[PDB]
Amino acid sequence: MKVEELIIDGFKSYATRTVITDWDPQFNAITGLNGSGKSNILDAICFVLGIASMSTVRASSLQDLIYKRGQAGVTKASVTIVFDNTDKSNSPIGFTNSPQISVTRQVVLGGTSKYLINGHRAPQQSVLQLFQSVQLNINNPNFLIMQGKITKVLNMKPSEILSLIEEAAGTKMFEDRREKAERTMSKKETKLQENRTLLTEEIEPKLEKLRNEKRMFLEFQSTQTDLEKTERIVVSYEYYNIMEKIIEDLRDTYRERSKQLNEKFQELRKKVNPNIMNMIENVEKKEAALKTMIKTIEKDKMKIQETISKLNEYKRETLVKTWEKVTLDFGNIFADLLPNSFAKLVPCEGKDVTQGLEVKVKLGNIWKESLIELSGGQRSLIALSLIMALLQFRPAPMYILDEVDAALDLSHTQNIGHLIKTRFKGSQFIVVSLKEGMFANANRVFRTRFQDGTSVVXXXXXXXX
Amino acid sequence: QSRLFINELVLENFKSYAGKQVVGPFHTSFSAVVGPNGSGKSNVIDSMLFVFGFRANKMRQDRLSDLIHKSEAFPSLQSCSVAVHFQYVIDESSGTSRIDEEKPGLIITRKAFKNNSSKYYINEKESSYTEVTKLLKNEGIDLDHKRFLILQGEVENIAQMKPKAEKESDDGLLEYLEDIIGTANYKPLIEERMGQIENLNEVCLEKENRFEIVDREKNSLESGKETALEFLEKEKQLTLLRSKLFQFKLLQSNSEIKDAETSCLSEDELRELDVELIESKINELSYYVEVLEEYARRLAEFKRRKLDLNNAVQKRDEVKEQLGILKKKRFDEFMAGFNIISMTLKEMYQMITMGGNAELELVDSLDPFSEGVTFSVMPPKKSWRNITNLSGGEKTLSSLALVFALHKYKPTPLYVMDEIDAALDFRNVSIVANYIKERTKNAQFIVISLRNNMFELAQQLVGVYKRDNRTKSTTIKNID
Amino acid sequence: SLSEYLTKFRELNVIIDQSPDSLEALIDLCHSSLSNLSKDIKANLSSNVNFTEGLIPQWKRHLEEYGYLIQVLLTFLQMENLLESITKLLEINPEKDLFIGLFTRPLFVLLKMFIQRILAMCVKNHGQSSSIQSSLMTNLTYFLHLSVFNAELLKLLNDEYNYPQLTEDILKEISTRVFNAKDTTGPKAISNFLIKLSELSPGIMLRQMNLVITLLNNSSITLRCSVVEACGNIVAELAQDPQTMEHYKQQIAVLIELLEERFQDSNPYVRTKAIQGCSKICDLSSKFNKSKAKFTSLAVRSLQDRSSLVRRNSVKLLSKLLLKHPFKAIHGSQLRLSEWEEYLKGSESQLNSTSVLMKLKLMIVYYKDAISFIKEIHKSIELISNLLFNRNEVLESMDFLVLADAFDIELSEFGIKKMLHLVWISVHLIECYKQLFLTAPDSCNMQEKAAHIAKNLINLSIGASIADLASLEQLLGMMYEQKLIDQHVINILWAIYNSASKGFSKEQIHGSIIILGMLSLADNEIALKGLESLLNIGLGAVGLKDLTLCRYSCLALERMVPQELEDVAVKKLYAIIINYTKDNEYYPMCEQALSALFTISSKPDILATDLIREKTMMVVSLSQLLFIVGQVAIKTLVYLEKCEAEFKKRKIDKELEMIGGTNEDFTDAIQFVKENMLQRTATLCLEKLMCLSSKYCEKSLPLLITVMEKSPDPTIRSNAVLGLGDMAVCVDENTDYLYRRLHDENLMVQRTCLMTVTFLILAGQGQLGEMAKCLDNPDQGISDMCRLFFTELASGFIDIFSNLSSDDLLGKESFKKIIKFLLTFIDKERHQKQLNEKLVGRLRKCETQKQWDDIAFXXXXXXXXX
Repeated sequence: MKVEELIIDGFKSYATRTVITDWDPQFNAITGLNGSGKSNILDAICFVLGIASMSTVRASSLQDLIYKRGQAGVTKASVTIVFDNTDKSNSPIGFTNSPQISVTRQVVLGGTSKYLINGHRAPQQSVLQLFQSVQLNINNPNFLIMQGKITKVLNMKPSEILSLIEEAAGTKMFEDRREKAERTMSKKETKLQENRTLLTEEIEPKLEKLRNEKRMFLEFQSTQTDLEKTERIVVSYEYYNIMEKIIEDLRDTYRERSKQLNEKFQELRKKVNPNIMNMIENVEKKEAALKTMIKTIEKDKMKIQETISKLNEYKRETLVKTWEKVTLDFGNIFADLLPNSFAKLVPCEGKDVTQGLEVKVKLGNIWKESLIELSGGQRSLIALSLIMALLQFRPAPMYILDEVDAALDLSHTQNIGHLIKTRFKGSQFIVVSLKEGMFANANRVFRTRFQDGTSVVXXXXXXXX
Repeated sequence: QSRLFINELVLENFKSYAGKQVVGPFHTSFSAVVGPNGSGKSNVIDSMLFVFGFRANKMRQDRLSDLIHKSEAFPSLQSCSVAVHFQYVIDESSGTSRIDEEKPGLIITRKAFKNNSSKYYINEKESSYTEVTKLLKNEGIDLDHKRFLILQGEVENIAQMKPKAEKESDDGLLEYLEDIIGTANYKPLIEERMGQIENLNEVCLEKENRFEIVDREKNSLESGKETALEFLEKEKQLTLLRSKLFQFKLLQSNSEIKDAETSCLSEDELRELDVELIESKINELSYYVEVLEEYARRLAEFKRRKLDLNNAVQKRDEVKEQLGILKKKRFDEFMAGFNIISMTLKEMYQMITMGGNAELELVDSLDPFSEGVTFSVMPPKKSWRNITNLSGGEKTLSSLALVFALHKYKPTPLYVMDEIDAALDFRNVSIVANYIKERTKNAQFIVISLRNNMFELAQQLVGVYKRDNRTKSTTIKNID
Repeated sequence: SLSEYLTKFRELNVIIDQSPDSLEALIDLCHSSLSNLSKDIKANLSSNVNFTEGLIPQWKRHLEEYGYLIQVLLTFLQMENLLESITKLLEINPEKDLFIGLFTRPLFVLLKMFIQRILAMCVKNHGQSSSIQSSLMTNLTYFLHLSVFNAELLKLLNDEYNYPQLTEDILKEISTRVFNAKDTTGPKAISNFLIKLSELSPGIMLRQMNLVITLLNNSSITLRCSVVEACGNIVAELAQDPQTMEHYKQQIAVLIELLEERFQDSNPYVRTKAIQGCSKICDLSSKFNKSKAKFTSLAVRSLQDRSSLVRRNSVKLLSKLLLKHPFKAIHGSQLRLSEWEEYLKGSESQLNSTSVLMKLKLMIVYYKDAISFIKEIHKSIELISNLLFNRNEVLESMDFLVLADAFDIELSEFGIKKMLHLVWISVHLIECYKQLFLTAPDSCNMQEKAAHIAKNLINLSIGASIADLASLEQLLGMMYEQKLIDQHVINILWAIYNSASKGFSKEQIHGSIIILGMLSLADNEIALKGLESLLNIGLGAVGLKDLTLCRYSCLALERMVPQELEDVAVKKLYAIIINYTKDNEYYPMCEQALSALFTISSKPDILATDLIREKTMMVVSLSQLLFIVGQVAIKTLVYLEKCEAEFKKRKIDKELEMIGGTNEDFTDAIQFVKENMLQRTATLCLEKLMCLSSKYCEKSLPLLITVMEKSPDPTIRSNAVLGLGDMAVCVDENTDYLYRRLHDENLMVQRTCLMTVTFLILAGQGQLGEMAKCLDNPDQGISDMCRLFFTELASGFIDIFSNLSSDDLLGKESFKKIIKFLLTFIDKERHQKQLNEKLVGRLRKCETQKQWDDIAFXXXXXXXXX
């Protein structure tokens, strides 16, 4: 994406249509004394993006962003943004048909905001997903239109700001908080797990007694069958040895006594339970539930230690990786921007990378420890260098820098422009200078000035026996 | 019958009577000792109180060594001793004097030793206190109460005496009249008994009620136990009938033995004993079939416990009736003596004062032992007032009337006083003087006062005089 | 997730102050500056969203979880910030039902203008009247001190927001719900709620008066008091913003009828509350002719109640309606019965002899109303005067009849006489007497004021008997220490007395010296000075016309000591001593003159001898007066002997001239030969000689008893019984003889004998039977005196109970034994245990059982025996 066209009309300052073209695809410098006229562009852009978290952008009503609060003839504000979408990779899914994204933001009296994406309405969730597809969040160093006021906070800073800058690419505190919340949730669910185990332990004796009763009934049935077989064998023997009508219809005192005892036991141990199939089905279902519960318990028990080990390993690996990469990058940038110098990241006093690291700088040939020994211009320069080295973690096809050059020097601005033209190739950079008289090596210097209120550039017995 | 009386006193090395001091003989009818203010009469009353063992509450205990002569000229002497003599005298109708024993009756001495030692000697022979006080009580002189002593202390106590014994030590007017009538140590004992025995009766009645509840539960269980026993008896009868039927059936195919032998007249009774009804009864018994030791079980133990509880309740009622009878026999003679002494004090106040009326009355009207007895006085030309809101004169008048009523109730041959009628009108002094002179003849009295009308009627004048810090007594008659 | 959230019912600042999962994590972490900024940003973003109007579920879940956390925070417990945030989020405006439910119920459980703002900004719900009604019903049935606050809520719904729909809905749901009397502290809270509603805004509760009729017939007293106060406040507001409504006038009429019907309720609290309401609504700006007429006619008959506070409230009602009586058209502040009577007579005479017709008929009906009001106030004064004869009612009711007497009425002198007879606490009576009797108009001068006060005291002091005047002078001496009567009034009364020798046509000539001797009883220096004023009048030529003036002047001169015995005073007195017989008078004059001569003199003995020598020189009235003066002389001689004796004893006496100095000469050999108007003085002296050394008693007791038991004259019998009662102090036992004359044919003799009997028992003293028999006798004053004596001695009862149970066998009294027993059983004996068993031990008649059930004369023993 290359910003080569800008159309701003119907705003607090851009009341007339000003010809704004001839943009350089390598370096863009919009300078001049018209600070409000230049800031109105970023105001309109952030109003299109819906950002309302700035002391100069946040208003009580949406009518304030219109020309003279929409009470001086211009009762509506309509802007049109044309973003080049030749890069199909960075483009969102399902929107690669349009070669150029056209966003028409129109607001009228009343406070209603319009949404247009290539000629179609879109809710806030759709545009939020479209922004996330191009790496545009709310709590991230992205949304290049404005990064905040980190440059002023960068002055008189402890190692905490540097550690958070490193964690912006590291992102370890969020993981720690999420894992603490998950551990608390698991410790709370342990009570429900214990309740489930107690319920299963209370259910078990019922099925145990059911199995015992089923076994007793089976034993009684087997004894009754044995007694019946013995009685049938005795009747067959008596019939073969031999009033025969009763003997035909029916078909050793110890055997008779045993048969009577077995019959009495079967009569006294009936235990009628025709649902033995349902009982064994409930038993196997309980067994499956118990084995799945124990398998889940052991799974989470292993997962806890596995996640702990992975946390430690990833933490150490990312720590050494950043301590190498960002240190080398900062050293190279400090050597390229400031000639004959070298700044590095060193622990405070015999500390580790986990505790914190401070920046050791070199003014000429004199190693300086803290930033208090440096002038305000050098502090602003190192802040600009740090905010330029930080944006490489979240790359974007374009970038817009807004009023961070407080007291830069001439040769330092020349070196910055040379590094941007040489090292920062492939990125469309726009910069709005706060103080003039700098950046004399820019290929295109947009001299924006305030003018007309706008900006211009028997057989049985035998068988038995 | 004769009465005992004192003749003379002897002192040896007293605190105020140095050397041997022998008092003259006293009169048989009436005597009187007289001395100036602060002349040593306090020493005399202290010696009289020490003779009878009634130690005063002013000096500390075991300090009798002060009775020995302790002065500047004699800082240390040998020992102290006092001696009193007693003898018999007869009082006839006309004016005379008869004696049954010309020899002295008894001699009581009590010596003091500076190492805080004392001893009693009767008839110059050593003795203890119990034997001599029993001998004195047998002679009509009971040392249990200080009837012979009349002191302003009792006057000021009665003037502040509450109707009940509100103080832990000071006895009230009710207790005072209790000691008067002699039934003092009869009320607290029976009261403590009626308390403790009644509490025991209450707790044993609670135990008996618990036992009765247990017996009621046992009877509720027996209500079903008896039905179970009746069912068991019916089952036993049915089994006996079934055995008899089986024996008859076994005999026809040929209690228990008797029915078996009578089965197989025999054949007639076997074939005509309602065979169909017998089978029906057997079937009914078999259908009903498909306890005996309850009489010899805890049910009998529960009945025995209930009987024991009833006996305990009866014994509690009996001891309650006994306590009620014991407490009922008191108020009869209580009110009897109350009315008697009331009449005596009424007539005494009517004859002496000739105006007003003093009277003790119950604050209530029914229960004499409810709250207490108050004492009101109506002076002449006045109204009824309490004993606490009067002057000293009315107080001592009521006190002398009360002690005269007590003397008339219980006789006493000895009576001593010391400045009881001091600072009064001469009229009442003359009245009590002629009263003790004429109306009293069967006893001996000792009066100490400064009024003129006192010694004018005293038959025996015993004057004490203190010269050079040494006191001596001289006794003379009333000759003129 | 509304149902799930209803059933279940740092790093966060980097995203809240600068996604569904992130919002859920923040809500879980949040469950005071951070919370303050969070609620502020939430409130303003919600306001912006509502201003600018698929996005609703997120904000719904956010507001639900924020309400839940606010609820748990307020239940777990800086407060001003959260209350301001609640006011901000509530003015922004299904789930709203549960929203308002969980916003009001925890707030009601927790429970100062901030809370009022919270409760005001939460009633914006539309169609949710059932929920708020249920919540307020639970508040009234559970909370007590919050109900009144709910009333204030109705206030902010009545006039501040001007939405009559919700107000009338709440009113109808409150008036239609069923109420129970078994609720504890519930009816009281509801009564307080309605009272506050009527006190702050009674206009909206008036439109539904046709529905509150069910609440007007409540059985309890709290709701009745509340509703009578409510209608009182309603009629007050209706008469104050007259607004002249006819339907509201009909409502006023019907509620006034309800109050008239409820004025006779069987409860003192509701009666006093209705009295307070009618007193607060009678002083409004209206005429109410028939209303005030019926109010007065129903209050004049209900003043004779039986309770205490209702009586004083009724007297306050009468005073309030009297101080603002509408009868002020013609000659206001004047209620003369004669004036209204003569006006009515003139009108009715001119009627029998058309605007003039209307004017005369309205004047006639006005005079009729005036005469009815005057007869009503007269009869109410009569009832209150005969019932007043509790100290609060005595001290509060004085102002009413004082103001009544302030207006000239025909019952002025009679009313003053009744007031004086009633008054015998003290500070109130003396101050109203100083304000009324000692009044001083500013129009007149000092001399005119003194003359007016003199005329007042003359006309109020010359119309009474001896006893009431004695009590009045006692009360005056008890209030004379402030020196109210100045020197000018004393001078003017002395001048009036000096000019009285000669507007006094015999009705004030005596009254002047009466009030003179009446005021001289307060100070001694008043009678010591100005002796010549009484010398030439009381003892001068005026002393020969009327003897009452002589007696009163002798009283005045005798009160000097609380001239060096050389003036003509004693000479003039001795000159008046001369016989003035042949007249019914001269008895008390000499009776007091002899005392005035003896108690203060140089030597009364020589004067007494001179008198008894010059008097005996002399048809039977002469000897009668001689015996009288001799007896009184010997009595005063004994008195002076006693007084000199106690004076010599109090000097700071041989005791032979007082007790023994009674057997002197001047015996009575001539006084007793006349016995064995004529014999009256004979009996008097024969009974008075009983104090002479007490020997006359033992000499002639049977003779005097015989001549007194057969005395036909009742006055002589009363003299005998009073002398016998007095002789009990000076001592012989003459019992069983004075109790025989307790029942005589004359009532005065009985009164005198019972008075002496009740007097001797107090100081100077069985046979207590007749004192209980005379309880049910005629001459109700006797029964009242007997009851007062029976109640005065209760300062034992078993003795008199036994005496009565023993004397009940007299067989003389009938149908009065139970009455006497109930009369003597008023004062118990504090035990109730001994007499019970004493009666169970011996009981014969059925009256014993019936009066044991009644009060006194165990239960198991009584049931067994009977």
